[PDB]
Amino acid sequence: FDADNSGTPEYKRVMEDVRLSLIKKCKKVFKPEFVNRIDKIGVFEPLNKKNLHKIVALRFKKLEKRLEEKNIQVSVSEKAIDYII
Amino acid sequence: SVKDIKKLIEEGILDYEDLTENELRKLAKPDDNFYELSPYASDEKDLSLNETSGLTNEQLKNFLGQNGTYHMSYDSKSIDYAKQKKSEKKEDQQEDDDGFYDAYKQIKNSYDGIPNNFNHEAPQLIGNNYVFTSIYDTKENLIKFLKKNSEYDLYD
Amino acid sequence: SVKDIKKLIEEGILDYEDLTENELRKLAKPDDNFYELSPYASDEKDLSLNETSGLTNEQLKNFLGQNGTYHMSYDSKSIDYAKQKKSEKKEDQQEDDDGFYDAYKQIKNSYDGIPNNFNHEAPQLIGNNYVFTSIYDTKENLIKFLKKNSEYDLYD
Amino acid sequence: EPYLKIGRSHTLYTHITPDAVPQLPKECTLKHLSSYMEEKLKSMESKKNIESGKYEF
Repeated sequence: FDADNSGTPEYKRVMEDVRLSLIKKCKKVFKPEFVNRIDKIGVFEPLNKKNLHKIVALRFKKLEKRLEEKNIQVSVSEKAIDYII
Repeated sequence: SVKDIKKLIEEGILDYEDLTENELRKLAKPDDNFYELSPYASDEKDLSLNETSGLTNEQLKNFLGQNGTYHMSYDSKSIDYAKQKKSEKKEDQQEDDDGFYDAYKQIKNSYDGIPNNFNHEAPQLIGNNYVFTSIYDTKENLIKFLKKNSEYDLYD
Repeated sequence: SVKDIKKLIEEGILDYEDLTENELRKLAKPDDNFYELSPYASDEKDLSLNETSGLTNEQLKNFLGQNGTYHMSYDSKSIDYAKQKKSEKKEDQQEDDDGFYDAYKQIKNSYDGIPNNFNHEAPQLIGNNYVFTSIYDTKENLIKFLKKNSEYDLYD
Repeated sequence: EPYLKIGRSHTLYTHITPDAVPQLPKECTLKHLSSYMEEKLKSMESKKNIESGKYEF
């Protein structure tokens, strides 16, 4: 959780090992007939500040859209995003 | 002229050099929270006592004193015993917080003459007289005053 | 003329023989990351301390010294104790990958005068003066320079 | 071959100095092997994990 900003293969070794275990976990709980019927299964990664810099950025575009009755434009510095994070 | 008011004026207007002798004496005495009864202490995990410690062997100390071309000084039984019993406590330790959140607080208190779980105001000899500091009010700007300016001359 | 720029020119144009005395002195001093505070270390599994070690027996050392036509030197109690406690759990939970990738890294650091978990820049005496190397910048082309060329003459 | 001759050589152990011992060739010191393991895993190890999951034709 604490560090995901690395794109090292050490995460990819861990990322494959936890995906294969959830396949076994879905095979035991979620009735293994579902496993071969469902197509490609993707485990989402825990988010990091490299993704979260854009995730916070789209919200202020949504903040403009719900203020369209009020016409209050909001724009956020790149320094201001990291202080929010 | 009152103990509490002068430290509110130290940031604003007046410095530390212009105080009275009876004002420097009063500002180093403890506050009114001292003498007020409060019988409660918590977090009895102190770094002062070592649970791995043992008696003087008096045969090893005889052997280590003769310089004996030896290869190990300490006894290493009780300090491997504490390593073994730590293996099974669990992940419940949440290590390096006691390493960081609790080690560095208790080290800085030992620099101020404060015991580890001691939540009250503690003395330390600065020059010729004592200064009662605590965790909460460190009185660091007084310690800068009574060390630097009080090298040659005397203040009470 | 600056510490950081010269090692970018060592691959390109100029060799090691044409540097100034004050430039060879500066390139062997540690970088600016030294003196910068960073209080964190990890992976406290060092091959420096042996958990199987024990005191000098002083009766066995008396017995082994007289050459005694004996058949075993060491004590073998604590080194069979560590073998037994390894089998009680190793078979529970371990894939190794550490005998390979943590032994050979710490051995190569001990040839550079670096402790095992030490992430910073470490000295080693080459000839007459010291060279501060680390894990990250091994400064191997300087060690080739100050051993080979500095056999007979002096550099600082 | 050079090391075998010294064990047959009728010298006392007191006369066996570092000089009488020939130096190992550089492959045989741990330095080399140690530096071999700087290389042989570390670079080669991530070559196994690259090209693993791109899948494309």
